[PDB]
Amino acid sequence: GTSKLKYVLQDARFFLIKSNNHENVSLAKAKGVWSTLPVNEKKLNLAFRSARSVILIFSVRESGKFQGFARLSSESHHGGSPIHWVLPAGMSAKMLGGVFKIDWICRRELPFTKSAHLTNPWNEHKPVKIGRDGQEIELECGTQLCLLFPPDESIDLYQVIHKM
Ligand SMILES: Cc1[nH]c(=O)nc(-c2ccccc2)c1[N+](=O)[O-]
Repeated sequence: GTSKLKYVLQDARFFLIKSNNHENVSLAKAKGVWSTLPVNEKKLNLAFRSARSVILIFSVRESGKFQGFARLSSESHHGGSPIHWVLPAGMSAKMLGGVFKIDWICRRELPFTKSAHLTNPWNEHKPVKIGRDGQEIELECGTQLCLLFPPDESIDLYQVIHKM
């Protein structure tokens, strides 16, 4: 069912993560990590101290879908094992901030066609699929969007709850 999920999402904060390629989301799903540019890193560290759960919702551009969502389990840190992100043209790994540890809650995809009824008050009430990398999603919109995903029966939320 969906009860433990609703418990994890209670009073959470939600951020949209836009990636240019599937490889970076695959690395994030395998390694339980994400790294963002410093502008977003500062927002996510502030958010992590501010709320009981901070949720990242991932979408690969041109895919027409979200690829899943995850919960920050740490503030960002530096000096860990290198991660071979696939960067946009002209970019270098040094442009990134630190690395956040994340616990995946759903590794399943959700097509944008299923979230067309959801708009984000923090982005001019544009459909929730629309937003820059790092756009915050308001609480109610973010909760309903997460509840739309197919349940990921491979994940035990008992473990996630046991870090809140
Ligand atoms: C994974 C990730 N996350 C992020 O917030 N930003 C980027 C990016 C964008 C331009 C230059 C360097 C990085 C990457 N990336 O590996 O392409």
